[PDB]
Amino acid sequence: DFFDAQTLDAIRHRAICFNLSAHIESLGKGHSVVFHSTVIAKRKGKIKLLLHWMPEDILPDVWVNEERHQLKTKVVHLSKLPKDTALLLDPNIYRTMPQK
Amino acid sequence: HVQADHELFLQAFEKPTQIYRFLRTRNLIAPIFLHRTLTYMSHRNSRTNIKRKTFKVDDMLSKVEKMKGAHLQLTFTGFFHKVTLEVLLVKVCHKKRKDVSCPIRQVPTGKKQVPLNSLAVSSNEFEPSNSHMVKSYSLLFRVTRFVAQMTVFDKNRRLQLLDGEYEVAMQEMGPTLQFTLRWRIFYQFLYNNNTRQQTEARDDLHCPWCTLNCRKLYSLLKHLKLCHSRFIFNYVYHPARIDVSINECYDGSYAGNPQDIHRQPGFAFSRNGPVKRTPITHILVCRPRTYSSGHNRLYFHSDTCLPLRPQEMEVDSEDEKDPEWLREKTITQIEEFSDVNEGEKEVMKLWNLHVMKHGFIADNQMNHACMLFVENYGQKIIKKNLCRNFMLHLVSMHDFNLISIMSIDKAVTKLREMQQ
Amino acid sequence: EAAFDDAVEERVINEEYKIWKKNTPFLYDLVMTHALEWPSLTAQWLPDVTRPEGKDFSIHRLVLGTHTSDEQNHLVIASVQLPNDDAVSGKIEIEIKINHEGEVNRARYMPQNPCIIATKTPSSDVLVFDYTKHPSKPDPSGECNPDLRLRGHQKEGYGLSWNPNLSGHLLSASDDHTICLWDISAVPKEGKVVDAKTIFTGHTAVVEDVSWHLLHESLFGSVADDQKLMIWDTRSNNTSKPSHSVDAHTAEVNCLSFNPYSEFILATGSADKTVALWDLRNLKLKLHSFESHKDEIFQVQWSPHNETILASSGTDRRLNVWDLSKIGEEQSPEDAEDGPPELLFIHGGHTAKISDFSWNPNEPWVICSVSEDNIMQVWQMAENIYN
Amino acid sequence: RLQANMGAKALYVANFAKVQEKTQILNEEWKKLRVQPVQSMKPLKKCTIESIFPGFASQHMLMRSLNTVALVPIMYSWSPLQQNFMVEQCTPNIDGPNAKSVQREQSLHSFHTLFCRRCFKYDCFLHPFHATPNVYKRKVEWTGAEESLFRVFHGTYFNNFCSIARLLGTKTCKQVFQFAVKESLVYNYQPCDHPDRPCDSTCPCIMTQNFCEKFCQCNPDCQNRFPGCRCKTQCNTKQCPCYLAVRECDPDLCLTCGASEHWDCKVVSCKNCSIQRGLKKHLLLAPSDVAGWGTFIKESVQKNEFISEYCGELISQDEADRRGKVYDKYMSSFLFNLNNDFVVDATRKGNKIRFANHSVNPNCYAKVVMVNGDHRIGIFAKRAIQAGEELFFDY
Amino acid sequence: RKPKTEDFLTFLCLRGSPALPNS
Amino acid sequence: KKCKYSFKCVNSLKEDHNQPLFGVQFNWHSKEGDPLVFATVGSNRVTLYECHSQGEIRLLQSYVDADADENFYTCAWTYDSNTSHPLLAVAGSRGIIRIINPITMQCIKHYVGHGNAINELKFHPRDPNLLLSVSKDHALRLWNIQTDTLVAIFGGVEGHRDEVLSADYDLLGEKIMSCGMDHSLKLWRINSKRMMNAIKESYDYNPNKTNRPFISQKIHFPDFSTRDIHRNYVDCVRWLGDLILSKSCENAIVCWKPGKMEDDIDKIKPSESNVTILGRFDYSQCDIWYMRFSMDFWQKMLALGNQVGKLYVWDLEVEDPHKAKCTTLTHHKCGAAIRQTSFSRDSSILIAVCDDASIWRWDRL
Ligand SMILES: [Zn+2]
Ligand SMILES: [Zn+2]
Ligand SMILES: [Zn+2]
Ligand SMILES: [Zn+2]
Ligand SMILES: [Zn+2]
Ligand SMILES: [Zn+2]
Ligand SMILES: [Zn+2]
Ligand SMILES: [Zn+2]
Repeated sequence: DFFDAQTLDAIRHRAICFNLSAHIESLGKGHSVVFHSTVIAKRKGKIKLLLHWMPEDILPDVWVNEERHQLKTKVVHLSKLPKDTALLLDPNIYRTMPQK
Repeated sequence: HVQADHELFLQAFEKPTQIYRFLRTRNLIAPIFLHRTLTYMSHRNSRTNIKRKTFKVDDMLSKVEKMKGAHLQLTFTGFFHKVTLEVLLVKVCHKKRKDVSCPIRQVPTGKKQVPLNSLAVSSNEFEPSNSHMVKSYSLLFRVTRFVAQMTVFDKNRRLQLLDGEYEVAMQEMGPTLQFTLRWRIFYQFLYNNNTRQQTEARDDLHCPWCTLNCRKLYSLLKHLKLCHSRFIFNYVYHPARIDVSINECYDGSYAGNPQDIHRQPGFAFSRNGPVKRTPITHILVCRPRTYSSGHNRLYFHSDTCLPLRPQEMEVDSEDEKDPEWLREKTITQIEEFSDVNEGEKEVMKLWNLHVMKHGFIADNQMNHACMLFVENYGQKIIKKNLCRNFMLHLVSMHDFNLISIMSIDKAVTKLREMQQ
Repeated sequence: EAAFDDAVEERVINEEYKIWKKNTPFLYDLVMTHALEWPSLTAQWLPDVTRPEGKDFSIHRLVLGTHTSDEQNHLVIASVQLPNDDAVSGKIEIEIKINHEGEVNRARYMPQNPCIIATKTPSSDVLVFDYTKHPSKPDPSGECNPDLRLRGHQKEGYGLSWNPNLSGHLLSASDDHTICLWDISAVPKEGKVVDAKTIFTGHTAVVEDVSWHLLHESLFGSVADDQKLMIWDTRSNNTSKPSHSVDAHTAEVNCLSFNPYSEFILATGSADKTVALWDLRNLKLKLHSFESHKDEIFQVQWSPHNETILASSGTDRRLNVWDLSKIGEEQSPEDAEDGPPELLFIHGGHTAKISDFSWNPNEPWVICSVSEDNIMQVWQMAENIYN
Repeated sequence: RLQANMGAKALYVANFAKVQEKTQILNEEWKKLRVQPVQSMKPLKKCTIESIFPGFASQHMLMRSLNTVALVPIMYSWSPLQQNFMVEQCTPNIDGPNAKSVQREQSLHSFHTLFCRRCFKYDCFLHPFHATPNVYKRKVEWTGAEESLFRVFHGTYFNNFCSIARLLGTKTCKQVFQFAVKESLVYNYQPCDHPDRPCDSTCPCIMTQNFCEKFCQCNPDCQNRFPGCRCKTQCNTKQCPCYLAVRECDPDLCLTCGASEHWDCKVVSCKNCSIQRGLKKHLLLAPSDVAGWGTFIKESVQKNEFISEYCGELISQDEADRRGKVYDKYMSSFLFNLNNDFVVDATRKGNKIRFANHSVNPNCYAKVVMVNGDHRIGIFAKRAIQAGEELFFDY
Repeated sequence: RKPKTEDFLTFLCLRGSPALPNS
Repeated sequence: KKCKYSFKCVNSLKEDHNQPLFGVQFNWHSKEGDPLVFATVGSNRVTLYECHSQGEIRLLQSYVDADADENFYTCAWTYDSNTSHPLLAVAGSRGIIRIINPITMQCIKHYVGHGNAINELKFHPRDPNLLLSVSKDHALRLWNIQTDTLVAIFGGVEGHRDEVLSADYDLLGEKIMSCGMDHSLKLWRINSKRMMNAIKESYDYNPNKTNRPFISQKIHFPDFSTRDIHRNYVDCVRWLGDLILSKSCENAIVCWKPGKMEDDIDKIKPSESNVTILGRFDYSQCDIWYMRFSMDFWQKMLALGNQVGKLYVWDLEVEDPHKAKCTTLTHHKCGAAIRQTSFSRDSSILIAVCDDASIWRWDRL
């Protein structure tokens, strides 16, 4: 009891959306978010490329030198991410209860 | 195996594993209790309390002491697509308690015409103040006739982008712009005692849906037994065999103050402000069973079956002060009698209401009971002229040897003294 | 939008509470989940103790506040039965209930005289009770009998602290940019109302915690919602300039606590999702920032029986406890996946805002905690964890 | 035979007239109101409605959930009780104007036949018939009502003129004397009638395998009667005389325990007369975690403590058999056999203790007790029970 | 057997929703 | 007389679930000239619907509960006194009585005091706050939703000895009739001082001001009972001024009243037994249980369905009810049983439900 279709359908939809956006079960092996890089900007002396990730802006625009091919798809554990911005994946992960 | 029970089985193993798949990410990113601290799971820990013996807090500061042992000329360039451009400093501050959105401040410096198909000087205008308020400082490039930002200032006051020439993309609401900066187990499911599915564990001991790397089988068995209690697990060495089975006797409830269940909207939560509940005392371990004193479950009224508020439980104890339907039945039963007079029925219902309002089983107490009647309904009988049949009822009970006759004399004299 | 998110979050919190109720008999040596008739924004163990030699369980005493609505507030002095080294029995009993002016926000007992208990109010006039003089039951009329009133603020607050060395010296805070300091030892017994012996006003925001320094009575510390900590020297005759002033945090600071064993080291807990450790010899450098809590912290208390242990709690519904000796130590990867190494335990048995918690000064590694949802838990971690 | 068709038509048109003007004033009342119309949301599940008639398009709309609610088990209607139940010349008023003379036996005919000894009520719900009329037997202007009053008064007093003169008040001693000068010329308890004979084998009490009581009109020097206990303590042990048999304490006979004290208080020494005084625990209703509903206890108790007493309608064996055959469809059998004569049926009426369930590991139990002849139930505790715990006892 | 444990749950978690988890 | 009614099937919708419907009620409380609205209900699927002159039944709202096993039975419409908003009232097999506010599209209120399934809901006509509810648990209930509590219980030891199937107020709101499977048509009263001051104390109730429970005024003694009007189950009963109309599985409507023809309705004793069968209306093929008839606000006519599909209509303005001209309505597609019909405020629109998820419409011409 205390778990009806009203909460279950929303949980299923949000989990399917998170799995489509992250590919946890497919590529992540159940315990890793799989981010994909993008060609955001570049700056030449020594070259340096700034890349923004695929799913959202939770991660920063990371700079790299000439392992650009190795960073095409990066797996990373959930706990390894920053605690201050790991909530945008699904907002019911943690939310303040009284709100005031 | 028809499709009906197959889909029922599928849904019955879909809802708890969906809840556990959500709780996987929840306890990974927001754990409930550290798995290292469990007694049956301590191999995950990789240290002991040796360093606590030799530690000294006052000598800590010297250690961190040995750990402690610009003209921004932003020059633009010709774009690469198929106009004017303006630079701006985007200061993103820290999240305050009152606000939920981060403080953002866009200081535009100035616009300048640039070709397609100028520069801006900043002589140390960070304006961070060193007050632990500037979380980030980005450089936004607005255009028209594609806008985007880039993190300039790092967390530790470090530089992200390099100097010299550079280029960056943009997005309205390939096309880009240029500039120049310069400073083996196996689960055996069972539903209705039917081998609906048989599988084999891919990993050695990595949990299937929780995904924790435990290097022992007994810890995995105790975790599957304690956590994820919707299922029931049994294991026998026979390659390892695991017998999954639904628990159809779950304790699904609110597990708290349940009086908020029967509010006006469905399953309200009175988190804002206080709320009363009944007291309880649950104790589960003293020196490693359970023991729950008090009451922690909702109640319902007897006759109405409406929800019972916790405020009125001891006060207004129902089932006392006997109901009115029994009084109406005693009325209508003797009123249905044919060969009885009016005043006789009147004093009969008065005596019934008297003995029901104050129960009397003791014989000698009946000598007091009549003395209550004139003290309880005497003014009624003078309002109806029932004294003669009242004395008749007195003599009737006297015929059964329940009371003495001088007591009846005292009763009638006391009744007629106040009547005058 | 938000209501459905709160509802499904309450469902998930109930599921996690059931999981905790299932898994709790392998983590703690003692557990006592008690619910009160009304909630409590304050909880503190008292130093008195009774040990019947015939029985196996000892008796301890708790001071508790209340926060009601359309009902009289009863400050509670309660008792509890703790098994010592043996035995599955023990219950909660309410000894004394005293009618209180309005709700309660903070309450602290005098370490010199444990009978004297200072308490705050939702108005300016804070007060001080002595339950030995009061009767063992409340007055049904509701007219409270304050023993020693105290005034000087213009609004409510949360800060309150007794001076451990000097008797009567009592500090209190309020969100009207004032810090009151009283000394009740000087007034006669006939005087039931006392004016502000002094008021300090150096902050420029809502002050939210103060505390006397333990081994030096001539100064104290404070933290406010101006992202500021301020160490105030009592010897100086200037109630504006502090002894030290530091921007110790990025957001509003909520709580502070000094060490019982040491004298220089202290800890703070702030609203930027962090606890911080500081030293009273060089307050410029931030020594360390413990970051596992994910919301506003509201209480931190050093342990009495240990030096290198710290605690914290807030509206995250998970009480954290840390070990300082385990700081900066290398550990396994899977050990790091659950949390940092210094993080010793996460008691997540609650289902609401952890409003207050406290330690016992005569039992090892045991604490009490009170939440806003009428929950009062008590627990002691297992010996196998800390050893 | 059929002399009301035109009358029925008249009544129908009158009905049409009054319901028409009623609807008219209802329309006048409704016209004052001004309520808003419904407004739909801009179009997760779906719901589509087709149209069998061509010319109308298929109308789609996204679904909208509703807030769930806590289900409770099934309960048929009932009402509370505290006592048991059972289901199977005019002589005008003395105070009225049309009163007439009547003898003593005929005047008190309706009173003595309806009055009951074991409960002190008139036409109670457990005593269908009175035993015998021999139980009450012992060793100027004048209206018929005054004649009957003087008759019954002189019958009880046997010509004590000053006492009737005191009681009546209006009539004097000399008038009553002058009038009297010219007047001469495992079975249910059942009280039996054999005043002349002693208690012998023909009496039904020994046939029922039960001891006599005060209510029987037998010899007071008999042996079959059950004297009360003589224990100063609470007498809740096996050594008490009443605790040997199934009977409880007596109000009048058990003077040593102190059962005849005032019933206003509750602190009493005798821990056995709780059924008579009714010192029951404040039970409560809840949903059980085994099968449907259940009863919870508020205050803590101890072993062999008095929880409550079962109550319901007393009926015959075949009566309860047909009642259970009827309730087999509704599958709610709250029956409880009392003895060979009568049994309890509590589906329609009862108390909270009915709602307990059956289990292999009980904690409470039941016991039959003959309180003043009435074979009542007593639900006691077989184990130390904490507050808010479930109660179970085998039927 | 040939169907592994994780393969079943992934198909199971989706419950026919279009997550496209290799089946 | 002729039929005097030009009825023609304008629309016949069919839903996408194939579950038999159980009730339908129009929004009589709405004002004049607005877009008219009604609502049907299935087992776990309630659907609001509009209606236009050209048969364009525009779908407006459709709510569904999470518990699929619930079986809804009836619906009702009400207006609020203070907010002046509409309110749907629904119930089902779970023992719950929900109140939907269709503007906000939420479950604003719900009440639970029954053991088993609800059979019908009604609202007091003059005072719009009261809410009578029939149930299978051998008793009725009365709620007050302005103060969110219960008022009284019209049942007990003297109530029906079987499942209660239907009930209805009179038009003025001073006397209630109730019928069920126990072959009893029992009268009630809401005009005495007890019910009036109980309703007043319910209006004056507040759990925050005082600290007490509500004194529920039970009623274990109806004012009239009878077990001779019918033999089989009594599926529906209604009021017509001071007359009782009723149906049963005997395929006939009966119009009668308590006591003799001259006996007034407001002076009948509890021990009254005599009756007066004033008239009867004949029809066929109504053996199945849970069948209903319907009237308009003016009660100028009457509509009924049967277990085949060929619905029937009767007049009420003319005299001689047993000689009144009936009317039939058929079609070559209503191959299912009809459960309920209803009209709007005026007699212009008629809508009926059936067990094949079909919703038929008829209109004057
Ligand atoms: Zn797991
Ligand atoms: Zn009796
Ligand atoms: Zn005998
Ligand atoms: Zn005898
Ligand atoms: Zn005898
Ligand atoms: Zn005895
Ligand atoms: Zn006795
Ligand atoms: Zn005794």
